[PDB]
Amino acid sequence: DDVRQYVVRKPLNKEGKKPRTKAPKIQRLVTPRVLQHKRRRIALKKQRTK
RNA sequence: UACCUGGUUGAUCCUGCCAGUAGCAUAUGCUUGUCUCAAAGAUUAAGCCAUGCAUGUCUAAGUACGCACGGCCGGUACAGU
Repeated sequence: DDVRQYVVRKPLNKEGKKPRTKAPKIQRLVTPRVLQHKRRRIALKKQRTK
């Protein structure tokens, strides 16, 4: 399942500005950037053996 | 700049020390217009200390749900300060 969309949201209300909602940055999500760092980590091992 | 002078006797020649003469660095007295440098609670007590200051620190790159401030609307991890 997708871990996004199920994340809890916090509503903001005050007399001045418009309503808003907040949610946190997610800390173990395995995005494409995490996978890209894992690929270079093993490309450096191959270069040293050559 | 490798230098001496007064003082023992009625007078002389010596020994020998006292006093004078020049510099240096601590205190102290009288006196003082301009201008460039600049030592300064070591000496006695490593004695006793009111008050203030004398050591802090963030980048594109460890952790941002602070309505704290904010955008054109939306969290697509999640904007931005």
